[PDB]
Amino acid sequence: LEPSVVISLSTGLSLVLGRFVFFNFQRENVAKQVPAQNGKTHFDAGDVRAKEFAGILKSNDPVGFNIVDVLAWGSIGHIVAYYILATTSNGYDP
Amino acid sequence: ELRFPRFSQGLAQDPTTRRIWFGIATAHDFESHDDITEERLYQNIFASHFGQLAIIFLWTSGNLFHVAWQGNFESWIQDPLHVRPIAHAIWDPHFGQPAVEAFTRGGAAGPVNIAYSGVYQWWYTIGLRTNEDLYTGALFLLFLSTLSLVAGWLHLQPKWKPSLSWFKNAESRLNHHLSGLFGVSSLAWTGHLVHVAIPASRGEYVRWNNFLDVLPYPQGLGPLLTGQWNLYAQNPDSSNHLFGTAQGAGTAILTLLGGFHPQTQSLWLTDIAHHHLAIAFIFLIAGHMYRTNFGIGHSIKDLLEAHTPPGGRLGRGHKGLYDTINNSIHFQLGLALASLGVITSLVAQHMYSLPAYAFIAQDFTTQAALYTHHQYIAGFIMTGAFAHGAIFFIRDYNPEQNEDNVLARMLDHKEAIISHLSWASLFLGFHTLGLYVHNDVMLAFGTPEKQILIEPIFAQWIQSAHGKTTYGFDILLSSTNGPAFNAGRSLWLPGWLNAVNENSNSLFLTIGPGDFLVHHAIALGLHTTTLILVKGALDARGSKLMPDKKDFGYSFPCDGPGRGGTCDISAWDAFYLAVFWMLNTIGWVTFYWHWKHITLWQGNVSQFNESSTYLMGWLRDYLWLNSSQLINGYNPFGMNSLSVWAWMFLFGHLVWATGFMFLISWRGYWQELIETLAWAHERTPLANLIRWRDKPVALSIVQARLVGLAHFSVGYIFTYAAFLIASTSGKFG
Amino acid sequence: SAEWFPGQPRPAHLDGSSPGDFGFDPLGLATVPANFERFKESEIYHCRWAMLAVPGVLLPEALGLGNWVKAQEWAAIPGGQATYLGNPVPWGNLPTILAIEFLAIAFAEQQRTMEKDPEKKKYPGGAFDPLGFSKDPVKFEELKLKEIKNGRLAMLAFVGFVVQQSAYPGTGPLENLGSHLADPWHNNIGDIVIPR
Amino acid sequence: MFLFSGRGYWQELIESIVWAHNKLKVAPATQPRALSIIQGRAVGVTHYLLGGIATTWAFFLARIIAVG
Amino acid sequence: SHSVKIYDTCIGCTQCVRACPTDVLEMIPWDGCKAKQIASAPRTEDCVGCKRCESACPTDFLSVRVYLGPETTRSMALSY
Amino acid sequence: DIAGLTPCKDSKAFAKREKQSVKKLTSSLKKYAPDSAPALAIQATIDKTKRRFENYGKFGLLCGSDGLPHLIVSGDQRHWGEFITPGVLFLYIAGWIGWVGRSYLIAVSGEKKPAMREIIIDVELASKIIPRGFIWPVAAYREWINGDLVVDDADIGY
Ligand code: CLA
Ligand code: CLA
Ligand code: CLA
Ligand code: CLA
Ligand SMILES: CC1=C(/C=C/C(C)=C/C=C/C(C)=C/C=C/C=C(C)/C=C/C=C(C)/C=C/C2=C(C)CCCC2(C)C)C(C)(C)CCC1
Ligand SMILES: CC1=C(/C=C/C(C)=C/C=C/C(C)=C/C=C/C=C(C)/C=C/C=C(C)/C=C/C2=C(C)CCCC2(C)C)C(C)(C)CCC1
Ligand SMILES: CCCCCCCCCCCCO[C@H]1O[C@H](CO)[C@@H](O[C@H]2O[C@H](CO)[C@@H](O)[C@H](O)[C@H]2O)[C@H](O)[C@H]1O
Repeated sequence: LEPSVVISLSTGLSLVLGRFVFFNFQRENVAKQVPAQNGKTHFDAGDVRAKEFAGILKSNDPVGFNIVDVLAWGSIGHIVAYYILATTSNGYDP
Repeated sequence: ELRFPRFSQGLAQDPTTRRIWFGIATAHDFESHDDITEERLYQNIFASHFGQLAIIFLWTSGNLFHVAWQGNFESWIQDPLHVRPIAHAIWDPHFGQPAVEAFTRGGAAGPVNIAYSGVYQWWYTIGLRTNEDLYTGALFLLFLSTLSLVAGWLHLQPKWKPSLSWFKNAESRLNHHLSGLFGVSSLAWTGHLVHVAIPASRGEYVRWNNFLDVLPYPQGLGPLLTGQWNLYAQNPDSSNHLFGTAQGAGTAILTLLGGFHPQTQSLWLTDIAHHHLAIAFIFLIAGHMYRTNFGIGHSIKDLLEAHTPPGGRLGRGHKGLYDTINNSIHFQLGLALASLGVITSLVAQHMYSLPAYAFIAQDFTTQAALYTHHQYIAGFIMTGAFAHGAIFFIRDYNPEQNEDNVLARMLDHKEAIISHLSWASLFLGFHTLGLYVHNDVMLAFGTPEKQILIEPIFAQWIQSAHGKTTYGFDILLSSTNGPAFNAGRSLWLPGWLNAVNENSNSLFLTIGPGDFLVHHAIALGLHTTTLILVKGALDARGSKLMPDKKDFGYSFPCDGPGRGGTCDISAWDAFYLAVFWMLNTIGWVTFYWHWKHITLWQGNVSQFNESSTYLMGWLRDYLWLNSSQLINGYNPFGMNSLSVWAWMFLFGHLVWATGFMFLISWRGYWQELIETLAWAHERTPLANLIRWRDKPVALSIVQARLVGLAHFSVGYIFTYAAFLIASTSGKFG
Repeated sequence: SAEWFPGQPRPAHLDGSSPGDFGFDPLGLATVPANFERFKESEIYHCRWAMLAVPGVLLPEALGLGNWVKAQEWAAIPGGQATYLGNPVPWGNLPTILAIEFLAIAFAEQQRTMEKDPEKKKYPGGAFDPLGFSKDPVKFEELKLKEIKNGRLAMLAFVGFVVQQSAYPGTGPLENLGSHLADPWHNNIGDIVIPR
Repeated sequence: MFLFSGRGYWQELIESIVWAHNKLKVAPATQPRALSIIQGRAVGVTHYLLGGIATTWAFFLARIIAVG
Repeated sequence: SHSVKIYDTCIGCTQCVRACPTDVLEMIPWDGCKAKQIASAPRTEDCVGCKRCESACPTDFLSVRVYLGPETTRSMALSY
Repeated sequence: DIAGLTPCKDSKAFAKREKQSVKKLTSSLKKYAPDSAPALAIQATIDKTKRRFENYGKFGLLCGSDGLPHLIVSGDQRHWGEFITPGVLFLYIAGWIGWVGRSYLIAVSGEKKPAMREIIIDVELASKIIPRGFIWPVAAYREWINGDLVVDDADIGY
């Protein structure tokens, strides 16, 4: 009913789920999925614009939580918040 | 690099006229050019795509400029049901005075052409109102067309050429094209609808000089940020609204009404806005699936390598398909062309039943033209898909790296596949032709009560499920007390049900036994065309009659008269045979559409319902009856405005027939004849002082097949277009 | 031979010393042992939930509180408020019910699959066997058999509940039993099987 | 159909159909073959002439009997 | 000019050499078959691409193969 | 009734069509002597027409707004005489023909030149195989069970 509370609560719950619940499964499935072409990654094959950025990925968090993860779970938080905030006044939607 | 063509030494040393023809025909086959590498192929393709964009922008800008300069858009805006829009002026010095008088129409001061493309309705629905707006649009498109050429020139210089590994980054391209090209474009168009077109449909004029001050909504973006989105729907337009005016206007921008606008007989604008907003959201979400540089995203190769049925019935599954697809451009072109053909047909089917442009539903000739045009384009695209798919098997397919996956097993059970397709075609042909002939005989002997008339019960049942009440079925949306009826009872069911049960529009037309028969004929066409193309593709690499076919390439004349004779054995020839069946099938589809609608618009449905069950009905009541005006465009007593169409009609019949000459008579007859003419010229005084420099020869075998099929297709199209336009516009305008 | 079908040969991959093996596998879905172990675990997990659910379907209907289907109706009413034993639930709001359930159950079920021991995967110890009954392996296996049997019998009963609910909308499980006891020779499955 | 095409396509199709007949023990000893090139041309011109001439025959006879 | 190739399934029957209308082929000694000879194609600049040689060959599949290539005055059989 | 259709025994358009056809026949009948052969032929045609309309009416067919009978093939048990029973008859006869053809081909393939027996039929042999199509559904089923109907994929070749 109050957006400034609903959005904060939804974002907090999504971040908690990301950092403490599904962290291991995501970080172990990611290691097995690296795009490649003819047995070599895109940057190894010659694409100079396919280099993986290194500055933004490092973090001092104990488990490796970073900014990209922050944005990935924060987006889910805002989307779910505005889903609940819309089917309250009058919304008959899935 | 010696002479034309510079890209082929084999053609450049040819001393005959064959050098010129073939030089034109292989210009855009970059893979076959001398000393070509993999990287230059991609770079040249990129430049050519920029060229296509420049040409498209020029075409659209020309349309806008000519309409603004010589049209009656402003006059048409005020009386859209009785004024005929103007395409462009006519300046022909061959004209006589009666033609000058006859072609002066639409309120113009000179002879003109009437437009049937529907651009007036389209441009009026999106908020354009004056000739100045059209001029600015044409100039802007002229700027974009120049931008395309400049970019194409720039990306072809050594400093600015992308590398080969750039063109093969599949995940990044998919992300950018899903998120940005589809979703963000939809967002921008929704913004245009909210800021410009919807206000224009209420008497408010927003342009580039005042759009900042005016608010699209009285309460602004407050409801969006706070989440009270339902405020954007609560005051929709009235049922007595006049489209260009403020009488009955509302204030909503996003609705879920359904049905049609009672005056314009088209979809509500707020529904289109909400639609594009939701679609934009879906694409924006879809575009985050794949991994580029940030440690998140799926991998396509790893997705393919995993989905393998553990029972072993699909061999090794999808293992190895990533490289097979990503290293072959023909595979990619085939997938893209197939998808585009399917959606071209879907566009054609959905634009006649659910019109989106104001006052276009009443313009019968325009609707007919659009449906026919897009169905023929779809047919050509569908044939091309299988053509480039067959090219894949010869040029790029590598057996060793596809061992025991689905693609190899397709080649493994080709006999079973082809035989079952043949059985389906035989069954449909035998029993459909038999029923038609039985009904014809019953009509001839004067006993119409002995016909075989099968009611299309399944389709009527589905129509009842969608809300139609004609057939007395009580199921789903046609029932009053059910979960499906209750769930949508307040959202969109009222307008939808009002639209479906109105029998003046073309939303779920009433159907009968004639519809049953013609639908099974259309199914026959689809199955047989697919048989021809699939047999071409799967036998491309070889068969029992020619086990080493892949060494000879995609297109070659034959393998000689030995082993029984081998005429028309290549895959190119299978494509050539399939194009005829494609034209046949699309002809059946468009004939059926046109006759059903022409009897709908005259208020005489029983004519179709009774004459369509036997073939003499089609010949007499559709073809013969609807030609009478067309063939009187000019006669011994004078001419009228249909004369051009009448002329075009005959033009078509000519080109068609000329094609027969190339298809029936073959090369050896013509070469012997040509030798005699060469002898005659070399022996004639006052004329042997002139010499040829390319030795004349008869056309090649494959070239003749191509030229004959081209004359056939051009004649086909021009004849039907003349008949359709003349027959409809003579009755309705 | 096969115990489920007397006079029938046993499957090649079956006939092992499993808790509940009767040689029944017509489709041969258990050829790979790595799939077979996870199928055993999945069977145990379905069995336990069905056994726990049967009383939860039979008790409220028998206490005159509404059948298992009508208890979900208040969630479809916009002003619907939950009730438990006739006492309204203050926090019966749908969003928090749908939120905390997901949030708690996700963690509770994510914890259980981090275990790597396959034998301990099906049957853990610690805080799940407070009284303790694994002291005797023979009686342990006997109890395992007597658990899997009742679990299969409970899954059958739940599927029967669903089908009988679909056959008679608006009714409950024990209502059908009462109707059957009222007219045994006239109220049976014959009417649905042979429809009028 | 006979005039516009060639026999290699049709023999290739017959191979697939013969596979299916072999599957069920009904492949004839008299091995099926497509028509020779000359026979294709002959069948084509024969059916073209028969159809055209008969069309005109029916047209003439109905017209002159009804109106004459 | 067309390309003509001979494969080692040849039985040295000599029918292809007799069938050629412009003298492209000839027989040479060999030790791989019972006839102790094999075909050869030393004069392919005079080939017209008629494929009579393929029509004459008895082995399955063929032992002489013709691939049509770039056209010349000789290969188009032009007398003018 | 079904799909908004009307039974032909209660359709006004059906009776109108019958009356129109009978009147058209009677107009021709009124051109000849009562005892001449053409008059008798026309009278026989009229009686046949009346019988046809009566039988269509009383066999339970349905008629549309045009006044012509329509067939129902969705499975409804009130119309099995329209498609299902004749379909069973068609399948039985077709199975008989195919079964006797296959059995002749199998019985004749064991000779020195089987093709000679395909352009010249051995009527003595065929007259012993023709009556056996009477029970083709049983024979084909038993042959399918024992694996004698189909050839394995590995064995298929010229
Ligand atoms: C967000 C970034 C972005 C964007 C906007 C584009 C845009 C484009 N790229 Mg891509 N590209 C990108 C990033 C991007 N790219 C990246 C990062 C890479 C490197 C990995 C590439 C690599 C790349 C290559 C190699 C090529 C392109 C090409 C193209 C063009 C495709 C042709 C076209 O115009 O289709 C237009 C398509 C649409 C508007 C969407 C389809 C809409 C369908 C048909 C439905 C329509 C529905 C609608 C209601 C109908 C209205 C009809 C109207 C009359 C009313 C297009 C301009 C091609 C090209 O032509 O380049 C010049 C090309 O060859 N791109
Ligand atoms: C996005 C679309 C697309 C693209 C990029 C390509 C690209 C390519 N195609 Mg593919 N193709 C497409 C669509 C496409 N195709 C479609 C829709 C079809 C089905 C009709 C085909 C069918 C096809 C075939 C059958 C073949 C190709 C081939 C080719 C290559 C070019 C050949 C060339 O230079 O022709 C040069 C162009 C011409 C000679 C012009 C031909 C014009 C025809 C005859 C009709 C012209 C009539 C004219 C308009 C009359 C006007 C009269 C007036 C009074 C109105 C190239 C790889 C060839 C290939 O790769 O071979 C290995 C090849 O053989 N394509
Ligand atoms: C009107 C012209 C016409 C007709 C009727 C056909 C018919 C057929 N074509 Mg052909 N075709 C045509 C034009 C036509 N084609 C043209 C112009 C082309 C472009 C070159 C092609 C190219 C083409 C290809 C490439 C293929 C076909 C195929 C087929 C078959 C499709 C399946 C089918 O309907 O089986 C039902 C059969 C029929 C409707 C044929 C007529 C049967 C008659 C009516 C039976 C009764 C005969 C009567 C008792 C005999 C009395 C005469 C005498 C004894 C006194 C069928 C035999 C496909 C095929 O072979 O599929 C298996 C196929 O692959 N056609
Ligand atoms: C979902 C629950 C479930 C699961 C995962 C299993 C799994 C297993 N069972 Mg168990 N079983 C179950 C339910 C289940 N069972 C029920 C309800 C009964 C009583 C009827 C039994 C009775 C039973 C016996 C008697 C035996 C097993 C055995 C097995 C093992 C080998 C068979 C196999 O591979 O199954 C894998 C199963 C699946 C992958 C599920 C496939 C489901 C399909 C796709 C749809 C089924 C729809 C259903 C038939 C609809 C009608 C239901 C209605 C009749 C009630 C395996 C560990 C054998 C064994 O050796 O155990 C150690 C053995 O002897 N089961
Ligand atoms: C614990 C901790 C900490 C803290 C942290 C934090 C506090 C964080 C936060 C975070 C956050 C807080 C995040 C967020 C994010 C977000 C996002 C990412 C969002 C997104 C969004 C979106 C995307 C949207 C969209 C949209 C629109 C635009 C419109 C309407 C619709 C929608 C809504 C859909 C620290 C550091 C001290 C360290 C220690 C520990
Ligand atoms: C040869 C070849 C090729 C080609 C291919 C092709 C050309 C294909 C095509 C294909 C096609 C052309 C297909 C199509 C399909 C379709 C489909 C599959 C559809 C579906 C649908 C659906 C499923 C729907 C549903 C529904 C409905 C109806 C209603 C509403 C709801 C829903 C949505 C559910 C390639 C390139 C690969 C390469 C290799 C070789
Ligand atoms: C209706 C719902 C009612 C819920 C009631 C509350 C249930 C709470 C259960 C909490 C269980 C916590 O689990 C706690 O004991 C388990 C068993 O010793 C430990 O688990 C550990 O021991 C297991 C048994 O030897 C082995 O598989 C492993 O060594 C390890 O998983 C957990 O590391 C510990 O955290």
